[PDB]
Amino acid sequence: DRAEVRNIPFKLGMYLTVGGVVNSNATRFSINVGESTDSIAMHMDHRFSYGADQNVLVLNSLVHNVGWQQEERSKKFPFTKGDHFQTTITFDTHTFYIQLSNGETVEFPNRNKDAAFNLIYLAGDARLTFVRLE
Amino acid sequence: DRAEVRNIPFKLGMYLTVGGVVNSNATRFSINVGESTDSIAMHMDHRFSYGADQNVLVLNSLVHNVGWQQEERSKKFPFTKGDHFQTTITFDTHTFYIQLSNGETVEFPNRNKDAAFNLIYLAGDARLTFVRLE
Ligand SMILES: OC[C@H]1O[C@@H](O[C@H]2[C@H](O)[C@@H](O)[C@H](O)O[C@@H]2CO)[C@H](O)[C@@H](O)[C@H]1O
Ligand SMILES: OC[C@H]1O[C@@H](O[C@H]2[C@H](O)[C@@H](O)[C@H](O)O[C@@H]2CO)[C@H](O)[C@@H](O)[C@H]1O
Repeated sequence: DRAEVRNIPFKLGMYLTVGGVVNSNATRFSINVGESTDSIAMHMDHRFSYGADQNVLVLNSLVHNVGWQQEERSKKFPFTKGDHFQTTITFDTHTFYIQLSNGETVEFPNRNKDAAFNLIYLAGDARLTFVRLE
Repeated sequence: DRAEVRNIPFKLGMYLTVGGVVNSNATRFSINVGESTDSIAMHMDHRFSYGADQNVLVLNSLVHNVGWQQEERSKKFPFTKGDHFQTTITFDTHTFYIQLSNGETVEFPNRNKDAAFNLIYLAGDARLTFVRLE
């Protein structure tokens, strides 16, 4: 089903590194950090072709029983279908710090000021091959 | 609920390191590698007090809709309630190689000759604090 790391707290000051492979013919895949599939503090969607979006990163938060908040977009897109990627995430109470495979970074606000997350998962057209959370 | 890493394949030649903390007043906790909570290729139970078992490791496999197979027991028990532990596991098609916090090792047969596992989880009276699967 989806690839997930559950109930191993991702706390302030820890680093999460995930590696994986994008499917050949991928439309989009996302990495999600939050509490559940309906409560996501940092959604990072990688869009190869989705609606009018082609080769863009879209970041947002999802509030339980409320929905998606304000999207932030980045044009940094070092991803190729069929190829590996590696992403590292850390955060403090104000900011998620994301580092992409090529060393470029994206920052996204920690909107709820959360200090720990109990669910990390990947969804969509990719698979994970390794994880370090420490 | 339980701490789990799901659908990030633990394959032949990868290493899994988990760290955690044993509950004060723990009865037992286990680390489990398999396919589901009813299909476990390597169950490693840490028994502080369970029936007549006190400070013993018990290893076994669980077959779906069939049950527990032949138990193997070890007397190596460098664990203290309320304290941290660290365990590393690797395997080939014949053997699971487990290394405990103090450097001692335990080996347990890979009874189904499996080459990849899609579920790693901890159950019982402990919690996980970090994981590396690579
Ligand atoms: O914001 C993340 C969220 O986006 C949804 O798609 C949006 C799309 O980004 C936007 O440009 C359009 O106007 O509305 C769509 C629907 O809200 C995705 O459907 C969702 O999965 C998230 O990725
Ligand atoms: O073998 C692992 C399995 O053990 C069960 O407990 C056993 C116990 O080890 C044995 O000495 C006794 O005779 O029978 C019990 C029931 O089969 C646990 O209940 C189970 O959770 C596993 O840990």
